[PDB]
Amino acid sequence: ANFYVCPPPTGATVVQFEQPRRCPTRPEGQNYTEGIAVVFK
Amino acid sequence: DIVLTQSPTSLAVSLGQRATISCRASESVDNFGISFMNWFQQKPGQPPKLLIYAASNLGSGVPARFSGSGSGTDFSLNIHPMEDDDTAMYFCQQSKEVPLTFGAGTKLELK
Amino acid sequence: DIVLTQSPTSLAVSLGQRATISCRASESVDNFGISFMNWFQQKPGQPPKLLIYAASNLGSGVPARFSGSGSGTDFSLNIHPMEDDDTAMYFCQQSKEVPLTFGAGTKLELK
Amino acid sequence: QVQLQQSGPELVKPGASVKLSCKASGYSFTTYDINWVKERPGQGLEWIGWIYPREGSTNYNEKFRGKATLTADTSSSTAYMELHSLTSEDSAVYFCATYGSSRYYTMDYWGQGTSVTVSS
Amino acid sequence: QVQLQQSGPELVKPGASVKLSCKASGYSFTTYDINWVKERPGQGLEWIGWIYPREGSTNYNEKFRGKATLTADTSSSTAYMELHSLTSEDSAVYFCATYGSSRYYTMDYWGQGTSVTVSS
Amino acid sequence: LWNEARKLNPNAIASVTVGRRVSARMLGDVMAVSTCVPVAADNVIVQNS
Amino acid sequence: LWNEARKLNPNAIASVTVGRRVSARMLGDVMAVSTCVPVAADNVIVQNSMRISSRPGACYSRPLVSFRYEDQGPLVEGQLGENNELRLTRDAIEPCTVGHRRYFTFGGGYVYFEEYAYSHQLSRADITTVSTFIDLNITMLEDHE
Repeated sequence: ANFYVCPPPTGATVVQFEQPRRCPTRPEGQNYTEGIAVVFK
Repeated sequence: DIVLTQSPTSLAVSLGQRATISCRASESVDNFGISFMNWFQQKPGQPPKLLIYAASNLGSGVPARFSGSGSGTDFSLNIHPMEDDDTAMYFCQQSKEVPLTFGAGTKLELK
Repeated sequence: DIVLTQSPTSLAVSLGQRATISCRASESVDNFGISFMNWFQQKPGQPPKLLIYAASNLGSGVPARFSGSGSGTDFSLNIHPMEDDDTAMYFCQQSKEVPLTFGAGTKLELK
Repeated sequence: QVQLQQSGPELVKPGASVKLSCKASGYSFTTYDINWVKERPGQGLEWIGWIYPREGSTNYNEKFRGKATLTADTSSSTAYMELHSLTSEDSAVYFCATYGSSRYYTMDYWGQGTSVTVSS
Repeated sequence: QVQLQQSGPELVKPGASVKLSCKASGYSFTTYDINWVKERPGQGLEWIGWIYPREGSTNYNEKFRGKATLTADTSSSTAYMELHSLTSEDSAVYFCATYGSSRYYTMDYWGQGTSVTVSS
Repeated sequence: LWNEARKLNPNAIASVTVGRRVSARMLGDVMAVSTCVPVAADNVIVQNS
Repeated sequence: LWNEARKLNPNAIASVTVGRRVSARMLGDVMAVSTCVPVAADNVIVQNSMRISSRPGACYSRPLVSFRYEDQGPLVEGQLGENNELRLTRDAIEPCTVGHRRYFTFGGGYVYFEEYAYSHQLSRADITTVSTFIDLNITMLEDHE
């Protein structure tokens, strides 16, 4: 509910879009060794 | 070359009414959708000043009484009202090709 | 119909300098913002060859010394430098409406 | 590589009828219009019509209603002329042309031409 | 604020050679073309050429091949004229002009002018 | 898509991305921004025609 | 939105979607792609002026570049594009404009131009950066014993 008056821009202020990010890949995934186990108490 | 002709070689006009001249380019002077036609007024003894560039845009530091029109080969200069400040010498010229030329010239004075 | 006129019916020109002819279409031949004007050169005894299509695009297999310009009804052919290979017969023609016609023709030779 | 063969010169009696041929080669004959252009040295070169090989449809220049007629043989990859009532002035060169190199449809491929003559 | 100084009037013998100067001020001299325009009251005002100060490249009006010559001194921020074989009719005013205010490149800044005369 | 939009209507994209109503225009491959002065709603009148 | 964009700038959308820099153009409702030949950064030279001295008021809207495919290949003229793309045809011409300031992507940074004349190269970080991305700071449930 507020108007705006936009003067034409000048080369004084310049902005750019951030380049694509390289954020993490999936973790390797914990390596499991299937086995036959008999736990003792 | 581009030759420029102005139908009034001289044109006496009274104050306050319409003032009109024409400019012929003998061929297209329009590029990029822009008519590279420019209008100059030269008070005698001092260098010419820009009035209208691109055949429609008012030159800076110029009253809105000046007004221009035209496209292709025909271009016109419209003034209203005309005042003593317009009793000068006027040139229409183009800036399309390298040997850019000038109009023959129009003279505006009082009747 | 669209009638085409070329201001030089013949034009003797020396080697190495500017060579210029003109083509008039008697009305608009521009569609889709494209001037459907085409320029042909016909060495005598062998079929004509395309030089410029759409009034500004160089025909394939043609040296850049050929250059074309124009829009609306006025169209021009510019050559620089002109060589013996240009001592030929030249036609400007349009492809706007169905009974597409050809120019009267321009002859370029040596002075 | 795109070539437009044509028949040789014709010596004819005036008022007869002839058949010029345009053997197209180097491209799919049905995919481009075949234009025919009249060439007499006295007058400027004159377009008489063109024919669409794929549909067989054709449009003629108006003045050539019955004087000229176009057919096309896709099997032979050849467009044909059917000239009729050959006046003395009809003796002229006739060029068969088509499209194919320039970006817009323009007559940029041509035959060697055919000089038809009528005399006695 | 953008000013184009020029040399004063020149009284010359016909057939000699002179050197007109255009001292540019108020902007970076190398960033805009310097146009030179011929002004004799009898004829319409005539463009003779322009010079690009940054590269030193220049294009002349065709008829002014050897009669006129342009140089530029970026250090002095000054473009120079080199007139040669000054005919009697060459006596005229010469304006040096540049761009800078109108949106498109147009001659909207001008010097006071220089009236060159040749006589005896 | 954001590159294409900023080519289309640079004002809106710049206003969204920077975080405030700003006038913008492309300078090739970068945007030039300039903050816009707010105006009170009651200080705006529409001509009827 | 992707359909509209591919209609707008098919090169960029095709390059993103296919997964490699490829030239593209629409063939109606499909795209025709063709892989672009990479060019070494050191084999690219920018002409200082975008002016066209042969004609008034006409300026190259995008800097001219001379380049060679190989370290010893013939010097080939061309014009810069977007995302470091080199166009083989110098055709992007626009009317010359006063106050002409432009930054063009060139290698890893920009090549600032003023009045259709080379000014200097800029590092990528020399220009303030605004993010169209939306941060989703998803950290991970740590191991607990």
